[PDB]
Amino acid sequence: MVKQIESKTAFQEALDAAGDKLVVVDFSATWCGPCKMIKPFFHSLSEKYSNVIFLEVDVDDAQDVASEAEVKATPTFQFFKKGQKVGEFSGANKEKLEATINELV
Repeated sequence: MVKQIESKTAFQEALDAAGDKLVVVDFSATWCGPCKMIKPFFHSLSEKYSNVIFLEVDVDDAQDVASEAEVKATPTFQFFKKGQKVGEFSGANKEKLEATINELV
């Protein structure tokens, strides 16, 4: 499914429960409108790819984790694995997520 990150504490334990499988992340903005209409797409992958771990960070409630990756352009997606960043990109191209997932699949 998905997991809402409230701070960096849950972010670390999240990568711990992931183990070694892929772990994508979704940095959106609730206070924002357009950067919010793209959540039914990312969260939809949760049930389409039960073999992948999807997270959900809020640059307003979890601004602590957003400052780590320095996200200055939402929405943004990051590819983490074994707790190591291996890929990432920013852009409201929800369709790109498909070709991207087949990148580090």
